[PDB]
Amino acid sequence: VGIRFCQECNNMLYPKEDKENRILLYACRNCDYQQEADNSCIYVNKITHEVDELTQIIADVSQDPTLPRTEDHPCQKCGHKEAVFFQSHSARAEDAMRLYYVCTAPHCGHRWTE
Amino acid sequence: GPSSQNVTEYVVRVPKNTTKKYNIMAFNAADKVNFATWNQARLERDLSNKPEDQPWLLRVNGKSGRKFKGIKKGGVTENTSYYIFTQCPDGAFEAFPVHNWYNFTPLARHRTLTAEEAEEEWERRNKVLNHFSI
Amino acid sequence: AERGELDLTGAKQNTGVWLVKVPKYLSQQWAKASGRGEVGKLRIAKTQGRTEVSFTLNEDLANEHPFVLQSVGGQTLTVFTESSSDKLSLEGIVVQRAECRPAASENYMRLKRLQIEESSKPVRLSQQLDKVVTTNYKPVANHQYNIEYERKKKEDGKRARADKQHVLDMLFSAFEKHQYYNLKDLVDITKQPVVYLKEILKEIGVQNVKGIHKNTWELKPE
Amino acid sequence: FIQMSVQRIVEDAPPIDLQPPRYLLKFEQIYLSKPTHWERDGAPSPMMPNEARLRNLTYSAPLYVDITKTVIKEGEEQLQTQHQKTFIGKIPIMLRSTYCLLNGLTDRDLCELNECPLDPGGYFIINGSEKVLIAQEKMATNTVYVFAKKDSKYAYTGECRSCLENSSRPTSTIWVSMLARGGQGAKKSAIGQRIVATLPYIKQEVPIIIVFRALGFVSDRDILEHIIYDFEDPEMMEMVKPSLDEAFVIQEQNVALNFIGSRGAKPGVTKEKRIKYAKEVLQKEMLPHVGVSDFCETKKAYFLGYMVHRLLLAALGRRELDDRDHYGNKR
Amino acid sequence: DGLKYSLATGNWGDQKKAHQARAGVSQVLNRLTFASTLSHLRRLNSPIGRDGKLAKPRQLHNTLWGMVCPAETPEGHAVGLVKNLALMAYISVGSQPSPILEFLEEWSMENLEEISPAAIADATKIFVNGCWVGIHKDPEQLMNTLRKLRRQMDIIVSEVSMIRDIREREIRIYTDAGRICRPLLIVEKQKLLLKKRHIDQLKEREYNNYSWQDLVASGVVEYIDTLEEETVMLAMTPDDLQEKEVAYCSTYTHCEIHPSMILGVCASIIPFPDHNQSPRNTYQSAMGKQAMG
Ligand SMILES: [Zn+2]
Ligand SMILES: [Zn+2]
Repeated sequence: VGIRFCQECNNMLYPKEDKENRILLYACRNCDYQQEADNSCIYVNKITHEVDELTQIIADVSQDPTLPRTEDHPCQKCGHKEAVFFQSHSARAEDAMRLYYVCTAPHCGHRWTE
Repeated sequence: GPSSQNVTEYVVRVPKNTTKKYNIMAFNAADKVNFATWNQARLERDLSNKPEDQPWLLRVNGKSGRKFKGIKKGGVTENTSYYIFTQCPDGAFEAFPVHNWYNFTPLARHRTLTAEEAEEEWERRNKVLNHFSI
Repeated sequence: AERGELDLTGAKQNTGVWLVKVPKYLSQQWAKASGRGEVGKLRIAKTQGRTEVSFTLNEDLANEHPFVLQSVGGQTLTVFTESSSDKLSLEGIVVQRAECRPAASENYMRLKRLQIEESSKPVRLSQQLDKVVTTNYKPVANHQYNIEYERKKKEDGKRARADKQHVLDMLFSAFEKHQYYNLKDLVDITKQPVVYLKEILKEIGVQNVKGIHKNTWELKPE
Repeated sequence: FIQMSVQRIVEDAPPIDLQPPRYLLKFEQIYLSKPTHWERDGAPSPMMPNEARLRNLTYSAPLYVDITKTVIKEGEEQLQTQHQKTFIGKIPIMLRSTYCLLNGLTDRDLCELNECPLDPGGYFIINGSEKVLIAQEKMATNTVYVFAKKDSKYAYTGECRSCLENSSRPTSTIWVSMLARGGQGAKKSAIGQRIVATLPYIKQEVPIIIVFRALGFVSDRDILEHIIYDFEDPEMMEMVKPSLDEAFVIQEQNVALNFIGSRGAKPGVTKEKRIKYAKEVLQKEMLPHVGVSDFCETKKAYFLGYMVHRLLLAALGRRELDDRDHYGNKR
Repeated sequence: DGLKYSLATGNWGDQKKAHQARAGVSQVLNRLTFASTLSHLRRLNSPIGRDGKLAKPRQLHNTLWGMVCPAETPEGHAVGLVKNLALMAYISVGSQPSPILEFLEEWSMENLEEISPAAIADATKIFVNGCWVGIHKDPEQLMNTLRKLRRQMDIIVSEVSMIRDIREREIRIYTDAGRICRPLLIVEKQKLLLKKRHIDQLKEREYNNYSWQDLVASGVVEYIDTLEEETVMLAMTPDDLQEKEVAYCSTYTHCEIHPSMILGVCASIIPFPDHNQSPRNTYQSAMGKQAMG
């Protein structure tokens, strides 16, 4: 899944297979350096698009004045009543209109979806 | 500790003129090159450019063994003057203005020659992908 | 002992040296150092909580700046010296980088004023003038025309058509020097009029295109 | 414009040298005068706007400049001349402007000149007629806007008009375009879409990796850091993966410069001429606003990386497309 | 010859080549009536041709609010292509970015070359006139200092805009000419920056010599660009919102000086325009120009 970078020349490594070893080895055209592939995964594709919007949003977003704030919904981690509510506004967010809440307390870094 | 307890005050002297120009040599942290390991270092103006405008070229253990090319800075004192402070036997600090800044970068390990032929070969590989319908 | 070779004694020593950023106004004051060259004294104070480095200006130089330390991590800094003779030596390796920034010693009016003082003169701008400066002048003759007229009287380009044999000898000398001589070059050589010179050239030579047109006179093979 | 821009345009002029004795001319201080009309006798009379309409006079102010002439005869002797207030031409003056006589005059003075205090002014007088310049809406220069068009073959196009203080007579536009995700060839689809970037004076679109190599940062990691600030997201790496595939071992900066030079609107038969043309086009025609000078090519690479980064965010859908209708975008 | 020729021709190009000459630049002033003369002097021309029927340029837009009068548009084959700027809205002359840049470098600005690529993600980018001069670790600290300096007017003119896109992680400051900025009253936690004491001083200009620039120097009113307006919260009525109620926001950054101010001179002459149909107001804007006076 992650890119592999050549230690010797800092260039991308392309996996190659040798029958005797039976282990995937990353190969560099520029240099002879080779290393085993623990992942052994050549390619990965996800059509799920299930990435959480909470990871995409950040704690600093709550500080914005324009965003509306609800005292009714408290922050679970620090028990702070004030919290900010906004739509996801992200790719593939048409299916879900779920509200996203970020704690307005500074440095709390707590984000939850309601 | 003892260093914190000790307080040292040293006079600073700036020479109006310096006989030898002071320049900065920079080595990449990732390269981790060691001055002690090098058998010798030779510094000359870059052959490809062939004065001060030409970048310094550093060869370590011969040009083939290692190549470093200095990167000239268009303005070194233009944003602010830079002064080199040197420890002295009296201990009074001496400040020297930096005439030029050079950053030395290691040459790519693979090296070799590309030229027009390499560009054509890469185009041919792209054409081979284009030729196949699938 | 070679100009091409770089001395590595400083690199082996790994002597500690400091790279310090100094403001241009402070640098100008430092450049005009008192006497032979003294700018003041530097006081170093170290405490468990923090380390403070400060420099005090000389009273004569004036007639305390805190230093902001900059991390050297992620870079390696060394000092190399180029002599007037081009001899190369290494002073040492920089251990710390610092910036001289005044704290609470400059007013907002100052520093902003200091930039104006550095500029010295405001940028030039269009200036409106009452009335109009005279645009009409009355010279008897143009200066360039008179300079040419004096030159024409002083020097006459060519002379008369005389001593054709002497001119022929000069043409032979040019032909000996080079197989083909440009007609304009020959006109500079001989004072014979271009038309008379062409007739003498025709007798001893034939103009040749050389495949580039622009026929150039050359001596006849016959 | 009259007080400062006219002076700046003459001040920002290269000296003209003709040679072999060389004569050098420099345009320095600009001098301006209150508008005057020349009679048949040749005696000047101050222009009056009401009178100008009656006689069909054009309201204009004389322009003067200081020219310094230095000539070298190749004998190591220089002759210096100081021409001052040399006539350049006449510039029409907008009514009620500080230069215009009507401004700075009391209402009683205006009544004597038969000029209404109520009249707004702000109109140039040409041939005794009233002409007022009309403001024109224009897209902002030195700004990056991303638009996705179905008609365009490229799925996403980003436009960055570039100029420094309108010094260039024609603004230069550089566009970074992401190819459509769908591929006619399955092999092309398997590698992925290629982000070819349009540049000024290029015969065909140049891939981002090739232009990045020409700027510098030959190492693949260096190109990647400008294109993506954070490598945490796999999908952005997958988008740039075909760009990495097209150029790998060919990291030579001069060869990349030759490749753009050969695929260019202007062709140089000698290899050095192609390199010179490619270097100059990258230095000035491409991203002039970031740096007029050759130095700061690394800053130009950072700005080019930002344009690619915005395109990657637009492909993700994380960043919404810019709107032409937005008034702030318009100038 | 060139300057005179271009103004008379109405085409903005050199005499030798008419290919690059612009269309509709410089038009004869209308002297039919005093109101028509003012309307002609303040005019905006769309880059798109009148023949083009594309809906998006012709259609009125949300960002146009406070910068143009919707009622004052000429009817014809092209609709909304010609617009008149709002009376409050002022086109910015523009200022050099070099003095602001000196403040920015002093105020914790880090150059791109020294900064690592990872650091660029960590610290919000700063663009001045669309140029990536530097990045700042804290967006709010730089923004607060810039805005307070703008009220003083010592370093930055009120016309200059300071957009703060925290979500985009970019800070944009524009001193370029051609921006349109409208003065807006600044609102604090529950009160207008403007006070009754300022109004009484303004009423007597005989000795006080109070001026609009004096209010700008006070910082009670600040010019806001359309891009800044996107990041600026606005209050439709100051007294009602300031009084405790279920307001949309209690921290509006700015307040409109007046709703009627957005309307153009042709729109203002019509009585009770809101009661009248919106197309009828547009028709009267054309009638006012051709009215005989
Ligand atoms: Zn490798
Ligand atoms: Zn919390």
